[PDB]
Amino acid sequence: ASLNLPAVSW
Amino acid sequence: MIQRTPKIQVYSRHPAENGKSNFLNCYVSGFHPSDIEVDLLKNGERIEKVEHSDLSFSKDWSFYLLYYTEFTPTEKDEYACRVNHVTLSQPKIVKWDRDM
Amino acid sequence: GSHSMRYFYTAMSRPGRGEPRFIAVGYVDDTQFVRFDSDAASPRMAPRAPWIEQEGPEYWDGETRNMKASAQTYRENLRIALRYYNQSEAGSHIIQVMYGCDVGPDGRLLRGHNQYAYDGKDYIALNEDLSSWTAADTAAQITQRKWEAARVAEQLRAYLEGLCVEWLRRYLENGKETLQRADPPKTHVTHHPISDHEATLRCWALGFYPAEITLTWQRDGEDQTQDTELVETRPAGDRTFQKWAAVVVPSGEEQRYTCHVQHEGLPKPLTLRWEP
Amino acid sequence: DKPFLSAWPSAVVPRGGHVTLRCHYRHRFNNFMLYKEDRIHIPIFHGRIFQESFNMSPVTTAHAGNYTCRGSHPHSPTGWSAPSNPVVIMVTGNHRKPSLLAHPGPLVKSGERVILQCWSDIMFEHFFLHKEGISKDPSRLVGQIHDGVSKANFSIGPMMLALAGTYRCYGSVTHTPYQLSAPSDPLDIVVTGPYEKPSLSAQPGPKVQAGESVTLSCSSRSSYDMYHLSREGGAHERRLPAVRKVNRTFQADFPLGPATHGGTYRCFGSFRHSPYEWSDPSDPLLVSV
Ligand SMILES: *[C@@H]1O[C@H](CO)[C@@H](O)[C@H](O)[C@H]1NC(C)=O
Ligand SMILES: *[C@@H]1O[C@H](CO)[C@@H](O)[C@H](O)[C@H]1NC(C)=O
Ligand SMILES: *[C@@H]1O[C@H](CO)[C@@H](O)[C@H](O)[C@H]1NC(C)=O
Repeated sequence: ASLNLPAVSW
Repeated sequence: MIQRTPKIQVYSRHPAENGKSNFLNCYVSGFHPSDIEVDLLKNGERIEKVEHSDLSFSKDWSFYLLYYTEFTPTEKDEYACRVNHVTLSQPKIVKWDRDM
Repeated sequence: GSHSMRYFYTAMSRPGRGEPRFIAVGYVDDTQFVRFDSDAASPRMAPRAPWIEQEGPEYWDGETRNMKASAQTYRENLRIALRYYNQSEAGSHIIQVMYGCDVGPDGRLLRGHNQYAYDGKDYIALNEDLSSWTAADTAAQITQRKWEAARVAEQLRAYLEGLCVEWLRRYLENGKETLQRADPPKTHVTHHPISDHEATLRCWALGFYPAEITLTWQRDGEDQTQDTELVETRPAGDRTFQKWAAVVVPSGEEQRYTCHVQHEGLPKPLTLRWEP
Repeated sequence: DKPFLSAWPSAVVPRGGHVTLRCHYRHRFNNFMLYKEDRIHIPIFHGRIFQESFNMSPVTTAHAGNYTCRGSHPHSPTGWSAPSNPVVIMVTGNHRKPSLLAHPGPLVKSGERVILQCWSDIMFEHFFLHKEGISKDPSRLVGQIHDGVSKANFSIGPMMLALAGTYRCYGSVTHTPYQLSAPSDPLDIVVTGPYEKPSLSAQPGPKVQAGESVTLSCSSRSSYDMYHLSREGGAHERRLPAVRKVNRTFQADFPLGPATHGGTYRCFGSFRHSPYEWSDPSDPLLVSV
């Protein structure tokens, strides 16, 4: 299952 | 940005037998950026209903795609894969070789 | 044996040619099992190997929801990249992402990975300790500052130690009879003259899984790794792989040459020779 | 098959401005015709074949409309491709501007939601909310009518950096729906969190009077490139770059000034090239004169 990174930007 | 030209390989899924169903593959790899045009050709004519795998890439970030179609080889018919890419000034034709 | 799970993201801007596009694929070892493409009519995470198709709707809806959010995030990351490098809004650019985990035969984590690229070059990478970053340039140093202040490594680490390994173990069990059963290569040697005094010997390996393989030519037992032509391992289309190795030999000296093949699916390594 | 039509640099364009329509088809940008929505197969300008991108400049209200293109396909029943995606050119500056406000306010914690309310004493049939930028599509809502004003509530969220930035709204009237008012005054919508909050402090301290000095220091172990000092009331959005000190903290000292009046202060850190993304707020501080 894929990684869930809510709200993380470069 | 630095750009990278595709490597190409044209081959069948199984050992080719005249008059037997098979799959004709054109494997493009090592290229960047990702936009690329790949055609399978039969007697110089573009084959309709060629499929390709989903875009992915290698550890060095260069992309790779497999294009493929179902085909019944005959002695008379000549297959090739045509590839065009920003790094390529003109399209590149790689012929299928049953003798390799 | 040991195994791996990987997700690869490709986000691309293409001004004037389409809307920004997000492509995600998931792999267990050499076997792709999911895809998401934002250019589809109704984007969804979709099965690409038969052994994931019997996962319930809660799985697909969770994956799709996350992929839509990631597509939105990386569309914004393409814009942020333009400002960090002072590039025009007219050009086309590409962000690439990889993350995943390697497990041992006991199913426990051996290491985690997370790396980012921009326009084909290393951008930023999570170090082996899974708690610190390595930045490739001053633009990427901006992202590193932000990710430190937001403690993004702790989030990667929590995924790499937990869900990543638990799901990989679940997937390997789901696809046990194709993921954990090495298919050995079918081999043969062919011969073609290049003149009246030399000839090509080509050693072939077909139909094997997984892709890792060693093809080597020896002449009287000495490795010819300098005079050997090796072709990149290539997919057959049915989840097996193909490869060959070729060496040029003086006519009449063919019997001095042996091709050696090593693969997980072979109980012992094979020595082959060309037979007229 | 289907070309890709696009407007550059923006489909929402002021009168007197400029926008170009490109029609990308068969790896080329030339030889195409244009079509407005109502006359679905009456090509515009008496069937003009645009041999390159079509630059509308200066934009007039007559440029406003809902467009498709067709690329030249010289071996086919009609000799032209299928219709493209539709691009709507919206021309602004044709009515008095409406007003835009945020409820509860323009600083939105990451993951939360905010309502942007557009309203006017003019009876606008629709309202458009547009985030400033390149190739940004507007949101439309019909205007409710009540108390002698028309108004619309745009819900924005879950807040991420993509939803942050400078927003404007616009009204349109019944019979010219692609003709937009002048833009509302702009609203900066800032996302806060999850970057760690800095510390606020005063030098020499939070109590002062007369022509004496009062400097506020915003400080953090995290490597913020800038700080933002914010006193309740909205009359100070003061921003200063950070300096790294020997102890490895990042700091900026804000000298208040000769007529400081005081109030409750907070500060936020932010990073280079991202002015709409702020850290969590520091604990509050009250200064007294
Ligand atoms: C523009 O016209 C297209 C048909 O070409 C239609 O699908 C779309 O809803 C129209 N958009 C607006 C804003 O009227
Ligand atoms: C819009 O939001 C405001 C403020 O949050 C609220 O008072 C109002 O009821 C909402 N709806 C309309 C139609 O104004
Ligand atoms: C670090 O040093 C600066 C310079 O005087 C000072 O203002 C700040 O309070 C110090 N912070 C810490 C945590 O020691």
